[PDB]
Amino acid sequence: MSRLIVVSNRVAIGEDTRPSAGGLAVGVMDALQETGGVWFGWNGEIVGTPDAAPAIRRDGNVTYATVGLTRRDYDQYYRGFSNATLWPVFHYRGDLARFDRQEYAGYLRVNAMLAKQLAALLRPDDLIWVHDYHLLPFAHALRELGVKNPIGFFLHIPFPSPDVLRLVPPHDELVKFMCAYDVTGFQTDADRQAFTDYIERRGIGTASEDGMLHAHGRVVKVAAYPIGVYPDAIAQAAVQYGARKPVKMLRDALGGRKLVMSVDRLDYSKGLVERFQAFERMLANAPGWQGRVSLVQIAPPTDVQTYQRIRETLEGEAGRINGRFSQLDWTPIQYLNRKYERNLLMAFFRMSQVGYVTPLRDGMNLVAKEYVASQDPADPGVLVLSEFAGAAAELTGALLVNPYDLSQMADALERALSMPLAERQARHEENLARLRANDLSVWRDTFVADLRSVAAAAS
Amino acid sequence: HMSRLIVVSNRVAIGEDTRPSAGGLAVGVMDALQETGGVWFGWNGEIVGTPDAAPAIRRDGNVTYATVGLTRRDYDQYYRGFSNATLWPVFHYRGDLARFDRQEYAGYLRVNAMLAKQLAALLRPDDLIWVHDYHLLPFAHALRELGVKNPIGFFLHIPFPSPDVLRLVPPHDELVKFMCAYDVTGFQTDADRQAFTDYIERRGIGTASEDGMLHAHGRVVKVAAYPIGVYPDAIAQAAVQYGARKPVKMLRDALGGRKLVMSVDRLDYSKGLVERFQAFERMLANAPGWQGRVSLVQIAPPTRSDVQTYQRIRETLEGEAGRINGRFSQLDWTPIQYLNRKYERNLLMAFFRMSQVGYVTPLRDGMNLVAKEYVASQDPADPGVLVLSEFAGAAAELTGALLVNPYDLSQMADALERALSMPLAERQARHEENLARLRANDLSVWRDTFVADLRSVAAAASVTQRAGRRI
Ligand code: NA
Ligand code: NA
Repeated sequence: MSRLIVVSNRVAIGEDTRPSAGGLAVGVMDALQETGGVWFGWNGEIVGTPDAAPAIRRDGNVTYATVGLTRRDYDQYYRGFSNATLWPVFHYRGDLARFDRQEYAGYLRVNAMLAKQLAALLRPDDLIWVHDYHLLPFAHALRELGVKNPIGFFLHIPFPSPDVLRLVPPHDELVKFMCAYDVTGFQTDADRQAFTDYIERRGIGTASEDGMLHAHGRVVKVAAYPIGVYPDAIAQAAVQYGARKPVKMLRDALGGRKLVMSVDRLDYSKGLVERFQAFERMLANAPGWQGRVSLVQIAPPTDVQTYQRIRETLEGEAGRINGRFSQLDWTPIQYLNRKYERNLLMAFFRMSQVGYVTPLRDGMNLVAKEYVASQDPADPGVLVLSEFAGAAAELTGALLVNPYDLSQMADALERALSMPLAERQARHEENLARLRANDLSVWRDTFVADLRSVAAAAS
Repeated sequence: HMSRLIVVSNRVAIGEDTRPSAGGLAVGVMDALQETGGVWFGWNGEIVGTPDAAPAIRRDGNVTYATVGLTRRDYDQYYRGFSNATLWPVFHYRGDLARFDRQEYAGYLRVNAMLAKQLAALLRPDDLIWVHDYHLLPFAHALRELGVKNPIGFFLHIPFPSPDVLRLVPPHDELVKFMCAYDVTGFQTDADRQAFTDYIERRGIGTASEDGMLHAHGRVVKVAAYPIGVYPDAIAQAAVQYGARKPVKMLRDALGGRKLVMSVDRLDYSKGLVERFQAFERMLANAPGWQGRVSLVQIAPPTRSDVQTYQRIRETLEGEAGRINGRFSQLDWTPIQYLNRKYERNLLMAFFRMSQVGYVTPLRDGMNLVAKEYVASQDPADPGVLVLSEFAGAAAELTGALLVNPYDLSQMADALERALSMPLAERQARHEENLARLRANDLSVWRDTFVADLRSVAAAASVTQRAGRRI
């Protein structure tokens, strides 16, 4: 069969290929194995001059084709247009966007540079699957090199409505790049419709009866493929890690007090000051909960200036809140800037009574799904979920909140902590059924099936 | 005889100018109030200790002015609460500036309900009611709760955001229910109209019928765009009439033959005034031959109301002007004249006519009448060039402007340079293109079409109210 060629930010190396490490590898590895495929991308290293060609490593049936990045290439890929302009606008934080023509040129340049590195490895029937917004121009660069392969794109972050997308000055050129793919996939129907609205309402193209989009002289399959999880594997890990030292230490320190879990990387889409302040407001509104519940916020370390500014802000907010309420043997907010292995987080989730997942905007949010899947069905926790996370379209048993009303989040936390078992179980089973009906293999299998349909129609 | 038009808005000003060259809501509605012997209801601009028992009644010719004072508490809940802290920033696509507060939202509903009860006692059954802008969005719903069955129309003067952005307002569903209490809901542009329609249709609230009406919340709503225009011939005449005034002569002498870029904005976060200044700076850096040969005049009529925002923006702009003037100024050249001053309207038109470029690039604007006033002021024998933000409502009409994305400073700088050097023939082609649009949608079109749609509501209700023989 035709090889699957995965193109992404970072090729998983070594221990990062274990399913317990999560990440893109667990999503694509079965398909790479089935097809004898190739995973192409960065090796995580900075090199003094550009690599002549990708380094080649084979593990069983899968080939890993990796390059280093020079300082300039790294800066143009990670510290330029994609994170200064695309990321904030697509997360509805365009007040933070800063467009720069030279950075945009560098974004195009590094994409063309990587496409040139990949093209020499391709067989004409390889199925190419490109992941996320740093690589949006990748198919277009391949088309300019004469690549006629099936190419698919999956966008892991939101796609904004046309009014918001236009905050990115080259929006029309970006949409042209997205039409260089044969398949363009999004997390949710709302993302898919935003892209379709841009094409249709600006007179760029039309939807045919089959649902395909005809735009920029090409025919594009446009669909939503919401990324799920493996709920049975998560539940098993949640159980298996319940006696590990970090879990026991938290269990012991809580002394039977209730636990709210929250896990986020530090960026301005997460609303973490709001997260802390709504927990503060809950304790002020219902002081009977003081001394009886703690919030644990975990942030894996990761823009050095943005990360450090948020971390200092949150350290100050946690310190202020704790100074207002803390008692003997009670810390209201435990803010941990640490990387725990995924399976430990699942054990933390299972122990907790509330999962507090309220980003201001999120393309999906896998923590919300992992939280549900970790719960003991005989005593399950309650998910409090932002309506602006993609997962909200699926997790209909969550307590949904608009994080722009701090009192809504405070009210939801109080309701979650007080919820009778029978309702917690009804909501849990409702969410778990949805997780089981759209597990991670659905994303992989349906997207690959659509790439194969391109090839079938091609022949 | 015809039914009274009842205008409901923020402020009833005594004896405001309503000549065609004038500005303000009065010039937009006065002809309709005079023609129908109507009533203008709203605030008298005064603070009172306790709520007014009933509105004061003043007649001027054929028009009645029905006004109340506001207590400090009512003033704060109307002007310094939910409308300006939450609605205004979200509708201008600045969710990051919004600060929702439940008690402020309750206060917004409360003052609308209070004002509606004051109006209701003055109504006759056939009155046509026309409510203006976002501070009064819940007004029809409050009237309906009082049993008012009159035709009621709403016109939103600011943008209406797409549903993904509207949902940043936590009570968005209730606000849209309020908007469906109107028989007519009018917007500045087709995009605003479509954003509202998108909310209704895609969220399963209601449906569009064949005639384009919206069926939602048990009501039938006419949803349409009525872009607000100006009287361009009146503006041009006023500009010429003021061409000899001392300040015009003063400015011309101060320029010393230099080209003039004009910009006039109130200070708020939708205007992008930092970007405005920085793109002018970038143009002077990119095309240094323009140094000493062009000046930017930025006029910002003071609006000390919302003191924190006004002072913060003013401080930021003073720093930017200080930096840019420090970079480029010479012995006899101030690159950016930044004037926190109020000028007579007709003087501004004369300044527009003198200038070569109108620089109107807000980050977001429901319409922007300065852009239309700029074009209307030009001498067609040597007309200036309008540089216009694509996020201003007027961009849908002023197709002869150099349209720019104000988030792209280099594009704005390039447009300024192109505008300043544009050959006469192209300047005239663009000017006449824009002027023809202004003349085909002058301010009377807004007034006449909206009032006609209110009258159509009344006529339809009359048709279904009877089935028996007539004549
Ligand atoms: Na639990
Ligand atoms: Na002029």
